[PDB]
Amino acid sequence: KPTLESLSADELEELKNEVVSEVVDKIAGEDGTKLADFLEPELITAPYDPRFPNRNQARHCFVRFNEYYKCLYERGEEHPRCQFYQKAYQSLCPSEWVESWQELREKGLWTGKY
Amino acid sequence: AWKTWHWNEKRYIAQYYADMARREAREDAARKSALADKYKQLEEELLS
Amino acid sequence: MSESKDQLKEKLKADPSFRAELKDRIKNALLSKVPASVPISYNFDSYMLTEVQPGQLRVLEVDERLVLPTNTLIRLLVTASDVLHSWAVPALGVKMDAVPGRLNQVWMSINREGVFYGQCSELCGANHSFMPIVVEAISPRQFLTEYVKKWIS
Amino acid sequence: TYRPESLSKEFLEEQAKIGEVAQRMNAPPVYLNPFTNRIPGSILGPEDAKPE
Amino acid sequence: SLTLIYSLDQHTERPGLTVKIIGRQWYWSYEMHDHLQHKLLDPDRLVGIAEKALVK
Amino acid sequence: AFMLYDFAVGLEEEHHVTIPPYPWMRIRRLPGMPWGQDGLFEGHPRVATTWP
Amino acid sequence: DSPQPWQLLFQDTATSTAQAMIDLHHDI
Ligand SMILES: [Mg+2]
Repeated sequence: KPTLESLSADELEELKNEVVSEVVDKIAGEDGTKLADFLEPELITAPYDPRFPNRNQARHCFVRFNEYYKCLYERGEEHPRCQFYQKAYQSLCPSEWVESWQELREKGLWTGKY
Repeated sequence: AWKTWHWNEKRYIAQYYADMARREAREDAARKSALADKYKQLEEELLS
Repeated sequence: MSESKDQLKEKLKADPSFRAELKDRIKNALLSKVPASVPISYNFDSYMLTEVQPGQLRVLEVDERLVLPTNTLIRLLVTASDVLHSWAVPALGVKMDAVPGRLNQVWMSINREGVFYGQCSELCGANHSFMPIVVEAISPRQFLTEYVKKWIS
Repeated sequence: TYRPESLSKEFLEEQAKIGEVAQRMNAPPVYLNPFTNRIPGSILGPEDAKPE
Repeated sequence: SLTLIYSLDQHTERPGLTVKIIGRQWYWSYEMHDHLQHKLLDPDRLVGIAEKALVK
Repeated sequence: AFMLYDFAVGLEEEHHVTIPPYPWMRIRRLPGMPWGQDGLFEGHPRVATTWP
Repeated sequence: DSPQPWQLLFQDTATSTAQAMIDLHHDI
């Protein structure tokens, strides 16, 4: 039997994973339906951009909407920064403004490079 | 006289918000007490 | 096999650094049981009540209120679609015009719960009198545990 | 040509029974204008008061 | 009065909600699109509870 | 001298650059113009009326 | 929160900013 004085690093890591999982499935659940008393909800909105200081915040909306598609073009589709930009413009822009902007993108009337 | 009336009204508002903070400190202590009770139950849940 | 599991528990007993590392692994595994982020989203309209009951105010009462938590920094983005309007709540000290094409931001934080009334304060047509505003303020724990569960799809 | 129904005496009596109380759809009702009617800061509304 | 004017911007905290208010003829429209995330409240006590559950 | 040169190099050059119908191009908040359909002094409209 | 019959001054407040505005008005 391979003891702790003879086990390698990967087998010890798997044994650590088994040891942790076999007890935290009893503590928290396999899905996590038991932590509802020990969970603190928090709401995430668009952060303050220092580049946009005025009370009119239409340019912040536009620049975030454009940074989303720039991120989508450059750094893939599932990069975390692109999701950050998407949630950032969704948090700021009215839905009518956004749907007008995709119909302008679909008609070909978007002046962005990408 | 006008500023005296204003200061009286501001005194009542300050006492109102102090009483509201006194009340609001009471539920959040009992919430953490119930959380500690559930922690003491989960403690013996994993020791029995 | 099984004694090596017991030997891992003995190394948990002996080495404090391995104990801290496996505690960190426990913390990593417990964060995996935490539910992921869900979006909260709504889009409703607020219309003046034509007929009111006792306990409701004529002209000022709506059918759908805006529900806001207390002791929270809230950004209000105000805009319009056709003409100029003004979103005025005199109890909360906010009165800013709704301009088509502009996105005017308001930072607001409410001290106490309650029901606050308002009207529109920019002339906008024949029915300028009949666009009232009602804001309902509740506690943040109620807001984050009960109200936002109405908008999870 | 139109006298509104919230100025009739039955509406006025039923409103005077309620007072300056606003209902809420997510919370218990609340006293309106707590400073000029001198409600204390421990009391938020009538139903949450529960008089001793 | 100048001091009250310059205090109208209160962005020195983490913002917690955004509400888009749209004025139409003749009614108001309210919008929101934020994200709700959950965090384990004081996890280190649970970390120690799991530690003393595994040590014996 | 340059203006008399310009009077003889006038409406002889041509432009075939059609412009896509952007929302800021060819505003028609009301139908047409008080004189007709196209703009005044506008021999050849340049904004795409097909769009494609 | 709501206006009252025969009212002279402002309505009651729920933000510190509105209170500060009323304080400035009374100072003037
Ligand atoms: Mg105006």
